[PDB]
Amino acid sequence: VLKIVKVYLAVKRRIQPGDKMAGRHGNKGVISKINPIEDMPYDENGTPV
Amino acid sequence: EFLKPRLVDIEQVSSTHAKVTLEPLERGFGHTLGNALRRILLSSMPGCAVTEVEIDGVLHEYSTKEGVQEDILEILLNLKGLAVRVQGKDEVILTLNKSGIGPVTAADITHDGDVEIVKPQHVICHLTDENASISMRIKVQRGRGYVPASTRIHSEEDERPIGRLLVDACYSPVERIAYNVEAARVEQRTDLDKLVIEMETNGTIDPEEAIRRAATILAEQLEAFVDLRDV
Repeated sequence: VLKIVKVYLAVKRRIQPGDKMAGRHGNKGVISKINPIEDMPYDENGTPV
Repeated sequence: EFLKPRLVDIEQVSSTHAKVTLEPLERGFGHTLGNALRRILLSSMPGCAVTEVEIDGVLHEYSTKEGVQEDILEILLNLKGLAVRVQGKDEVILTLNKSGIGPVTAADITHDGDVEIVKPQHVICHLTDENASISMRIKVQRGRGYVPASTRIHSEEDERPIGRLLVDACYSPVERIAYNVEAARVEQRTDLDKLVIEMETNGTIDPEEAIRRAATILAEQLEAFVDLRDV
């Protein structure tokens, strides 16, 4: 082998429907839908979950 | 034989926090208008935000400058939060130039007429070297909603300059909206209600203009409904 050239690509992957998320206690799940902020439930103060 | 709501006093507790009142609301329309307005405000308010950045000595988002401690990526993350008010033009080019040791805050932006920097104390970076100097040019656009880089990548349109750093655009000034309908004792009536909409924003949109535009959009859709072709 005369010589070698290595190239590193970096890619920013954002979360999207179908990815797997979990908690620390063994609860799992697949992200099914991304809802708009307005649709999500909100307490009296107005903060959405 | 009806009543009709009149826009009344608009108290301003802080620069960001605001209460808007509507006194003479008929029974039953309290919740309807409250919710309709909440939806329109949270969804459709137009705002301006930074779309891309060019810094001099940096090839790509992942490199690092001498004499700064934040990474370039964190610098973009700080710029994403920058709250700015543009008046006339759609795309403005702001210039930030600072040297010497100190925290580069938002106040140091070159002061243009048409652009208002709402929170001048907002920090951007920290220099750590006497001869370290940062210069940058931030391009700010107007838009609605939320547009990420990756979708706009389809329309690259000669992104050829490797110095370009794309930022996700959150084109929306309103952070939070809540409303309360409470009994509005009108001097000659038994059961009337007043709506109080308290809204928290980043301090760019004024309450009156927000409410007016929201009512405009809803009225426009209702106009679309009034006529029915049946043809």
